[PDB]
Amino acid sequence: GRVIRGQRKGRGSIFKSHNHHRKGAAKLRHLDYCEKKGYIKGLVKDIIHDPGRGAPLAKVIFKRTEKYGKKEELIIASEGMFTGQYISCGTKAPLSVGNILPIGKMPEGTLICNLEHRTGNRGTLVKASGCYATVVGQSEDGKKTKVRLPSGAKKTIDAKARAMVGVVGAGGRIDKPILKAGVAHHKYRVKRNCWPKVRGVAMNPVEHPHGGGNHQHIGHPSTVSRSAPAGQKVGLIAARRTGLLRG
Amino acid sequence: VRLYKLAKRKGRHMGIGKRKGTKNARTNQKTLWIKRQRVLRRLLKRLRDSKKVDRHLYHSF
Amino acid sequence: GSIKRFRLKQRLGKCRRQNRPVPHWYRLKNTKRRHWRRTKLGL
Amino acid sequence: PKQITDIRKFLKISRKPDTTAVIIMKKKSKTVITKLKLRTKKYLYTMVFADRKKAERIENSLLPSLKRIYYP
Amino acid sequence: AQRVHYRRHNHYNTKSNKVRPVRTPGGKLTIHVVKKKAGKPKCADCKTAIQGVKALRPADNYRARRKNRTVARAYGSICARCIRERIMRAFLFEEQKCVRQVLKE
Amino acid sequence: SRRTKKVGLTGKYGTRYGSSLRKQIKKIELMQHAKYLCTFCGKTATKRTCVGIWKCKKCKRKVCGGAWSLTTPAAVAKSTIIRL
RNA sequence: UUAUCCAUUUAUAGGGAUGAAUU
RNA sequence: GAGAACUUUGAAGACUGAAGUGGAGAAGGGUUUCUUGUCAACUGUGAUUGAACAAGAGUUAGCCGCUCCUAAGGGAUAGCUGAAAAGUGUUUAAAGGGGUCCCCGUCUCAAAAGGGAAACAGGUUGAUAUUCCUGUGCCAAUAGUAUUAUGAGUUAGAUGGUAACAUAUAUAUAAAUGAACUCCUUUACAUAGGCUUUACACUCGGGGUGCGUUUUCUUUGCACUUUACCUUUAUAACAAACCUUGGAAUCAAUUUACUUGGAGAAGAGGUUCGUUGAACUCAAUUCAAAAAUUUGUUUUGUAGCAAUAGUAAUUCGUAAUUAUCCGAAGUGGUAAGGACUAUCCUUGAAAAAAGGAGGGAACGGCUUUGUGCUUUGCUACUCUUAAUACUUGUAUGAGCGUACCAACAACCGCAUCAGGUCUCCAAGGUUAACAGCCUCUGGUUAAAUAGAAAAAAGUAGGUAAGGGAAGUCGGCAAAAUAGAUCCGUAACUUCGGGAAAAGGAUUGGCUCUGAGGACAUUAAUGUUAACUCAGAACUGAAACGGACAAGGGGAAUCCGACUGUUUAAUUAAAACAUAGCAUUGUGAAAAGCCACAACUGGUAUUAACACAAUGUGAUUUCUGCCCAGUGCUUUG
RNA sequence: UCUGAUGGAGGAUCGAGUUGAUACUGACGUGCAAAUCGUUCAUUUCAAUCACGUUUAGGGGCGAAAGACUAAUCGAAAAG
Repeated sequence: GRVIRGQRKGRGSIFKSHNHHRKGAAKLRHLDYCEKKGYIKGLVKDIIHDPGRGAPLAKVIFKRTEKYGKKEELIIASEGMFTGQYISCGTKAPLSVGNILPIGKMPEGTLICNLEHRTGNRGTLVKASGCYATVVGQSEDGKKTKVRLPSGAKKTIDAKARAMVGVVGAGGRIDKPILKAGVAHHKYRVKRNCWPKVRGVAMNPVEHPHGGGNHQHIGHPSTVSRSAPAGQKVGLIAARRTGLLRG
Repeated sequence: VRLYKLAKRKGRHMGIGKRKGTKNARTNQKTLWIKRQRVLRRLLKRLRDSKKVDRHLYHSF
Repeated sequence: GSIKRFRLKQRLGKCRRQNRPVPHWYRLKNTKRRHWRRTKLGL
Repeated sequence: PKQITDIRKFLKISRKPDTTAVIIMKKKSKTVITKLKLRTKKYLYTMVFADRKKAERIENSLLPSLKRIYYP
Repeated sequence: AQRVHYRRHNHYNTKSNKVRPVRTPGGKLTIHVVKKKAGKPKCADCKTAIQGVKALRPADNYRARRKNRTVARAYGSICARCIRERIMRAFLFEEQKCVRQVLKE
Repeated sequence: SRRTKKVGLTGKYGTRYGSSLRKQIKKIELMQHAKYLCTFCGKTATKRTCVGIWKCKKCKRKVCGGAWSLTTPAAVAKSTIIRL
């Protein structure tokens, strides 16, 4: 037939992120001498909204140790921290809401956010609105620690990664149902152009494998193997099962 | 026009058969409320300034 | 357009110059002539 | 234009060599009023006089080295 | 009445091109474009407008006299309430450091 | 008087949308729009400003929080943190 | 650990016990 | 003019009816612009006209824009692929600025609607005007030295106020040390809602001018009676913020609306910003009261720019004189500003450039010892504006656009085609009204033709006795009220509505009654303003939302939950989409989906309340059984 | 709990304008026109409308999806 809408998506023509009003990549303060050998405390001068994500962003002030003057950074805000609160990063810092600590210090059963799956990437995991993670227990010899991610998997990360004590704010955003189409349109304004969905089965029989016929039915098994080519992966991709879940 | 407006001031064409705007269209109930509230509140201000009435009764009214 | 570039104005002058008819006394010894409305210069 | 009231200021600005021309108006108010105007590279300074006597004395007190103009 | 027309070559009513009509000694209604309004200087702490200083545009602020740009008390780009707060905070936290140091021994 | 029996704040939506989705939504905006107490001043004057930021009118000191609840069970882990 | 690959910053300290702070 | 229904002038009747064939502009057109001649062809009819033909003429900017900065972005530099054309654009980069070794750093282009240094009024010609003239300003820059002069500071940097802060008035408020290094601010931002202030517009009564009807009445009906930018323009007034004192519950002040308060309310006294740009005795002044310079009484002035300009009249050589250009108000029709409230799973851009601050590096002048430093001998000197002069290459102000049209025949539609084409201005009456309809300012009386007779037929309408859907596939076209006030309003229902349900009553003219405000005097007397409602008689061919403007309702079933979108030129739906429901894959750079010839890239400035692919389509109650078939997947 | 106010939310209602094309299967259909004219109709605080600039180039783009549109040409454009 022709190229499918599931194929044109990755070409980069109109699916580029609307980066015009984004206030800054969410990144945590990176390594230095002080972080690895003690506490360093800054303050949060302001907290703002980011049009793309849900969780707000904290504009954090810091002072360097080699050049006179300040630096600014944007952190993924966690719940219940206020403007003016002093935020401490490093190893020897006291564990409290909003602070930054290496994974080899806090006890088990403490909620956490902004993990770092490989040390130095300055913040990579658990950043969505209203989400958290929990450490299950450190290694007996150190150097390792397992954490239970929100999806429900136990991942092992070194002890020299960093994380934030507390929970990412803006929790339960999914509770309120969208009523009007306008809310959905406004929401998808500032992320992508993946909306509206448009059912595949009502497509013309040439721009989607699902379409065609006189009763708008799929006509062949919807599940498709993981080894399929680019234009074939369109259904329930290599489904392990179907139907309602049973725990 | 001037003769008709003089008759208008004398009140000769207020007929319902002549009105063609709604009750709220011909005069704003909101604006009439503003006028009423403003005149009575100014009266209360003059009352307190002359000290004819005490503050405790003033606030109640 | 009330706003024009220098080369465009000069080219319009050139075209108006071209629009001039053949002198009389030369004929004693044209066909490429446009009209302001019939043919558009396009430039 | 910049109206000036104090009279010693005007007598000072008259002596300034950068000034060229003076302007004398006469007009009927209700008698005659005058507005002594003075032209200089920066501005044009005017003065109102309800006193014909003061106008008469000041117009001749002004130095002769500058040119005089009357619009009417 | 009369009828008017734009004159400053930009015939749209964008918020940099608003109009205040006036009449002339010639007896005609002309058009003038009033300069766009500008914001006000604000304290760095409370983000609140501070007094003592004019609120012109860039060029007008440059042209303004030095007597219309600052309040003469230490900071001057900080509201008086905030500067007082900073001053006594500055003294007292230093003294707390001193007393903690002396009680350290 | 009491203009409506039970619809309340969701009467703005008119007759559209089902009751199982209007009674459901009404559970949350009632305690969203209502102002909340501020710890820093004790004045119940904290409103919402965006999806996750609350502001006290008196303090002019804003605090992050949940989508619509200033505090939530997922955010009452501060007790576990603070027992140390 | 050198090949190689990945990540990071201005490639800024060898390892253990709501104010500024530059000559 | 030989020629005139369609050239020109006058009379008359009309139209366009401020959403205009009116003014300006943009893109586009490119001399169609103006003048003098002009009829070979064209201007579908005539033609003396012309957007035709011929000959000349016409676009004046330090201030109107471009040029400047930056956006979604483009192009290119280093590297990397590719044989190359090319594709990538910091992915191992020794890659331009400043200070004085240190710090900073891809380049460039992209807006005639964003940000943006600087202008106004009158006059001016055949064709241009914020460009020319006259008059009055403003903006930017101004190299080195030497002279004067203006002002401050000192024997290396001011003051007053307890405070918010204020202070330099020289022609010109220019000068209140200040480096390296830094932190801010401005530039700089959504929508909705009402309130308030000012300006303009409109309207009203008086005064003065001129006009006009005047069988008949008419203190008459119409026009003019004006004042730009600039002077941190001065002040006054107001919305808010702040300061001082003051110290509250019998809670208090307050908005149309809620807002605020021991984190200090009210009262009282002040400070500022912003709105406006002469408000207010504002200015000096004539007169009285305070002392080695303050408060009360008056004159003048359109606060200056200002009348010398316009405008309207009147004389007079035919260029001048003449008198007026002022006591007051109401409407809300726009615009702008202000203070607020509400909404967002939407939070509503940046640099150019400028400002402020923390900080405290360097420090008079003349002469002199010695190796910029210590020194010895005297004290008037340090910074800034203005002008002048001399040396430096000539030491103020670059270039481009500027006529015309904006469709009515100057644009595209094969064309002088009823089509399409982007913004501002926006009068009176009637009225809810920027609707319709009529009129004033301006414009036109022209549309590829005119006179006559009026049949058939067509076509845009009217009207029809009695019947009232009997026609027809089908009440398709039309007819019925429709405005406003008042009365009343069911089944069902998600309790929000249905609902203007259904269904009724009133509706004109003239003459009256009542109610609805602000302002000042020692509870009482006066001054003065809207049209808004409620009622009343009297009257008419019983008619009065008199035209203009404006729902036909009801009983049901099927489909789709709704608002929305779509087959430009045969199908607007029951089709799609949407909110909701549910599934699957995915723990990150050794992952998912996808693009790419390879390098590489988007999702991603991303992280399971996220990304990608799906079917069903509010809500209610449900969502029964089969893993044999084919798929998909799990362990070896 | 019931009554009277103020208040002004709504992908709320009517409706000129803008945007479109429901019906008359009206006119013209050798037309004003290679899609127009009259009456009627739809929409108007938001999934809105327009303008300029800007990106996506053919076995491709783009599509609230009809085999639509991509210069009157589209079940594979146009020039050679």
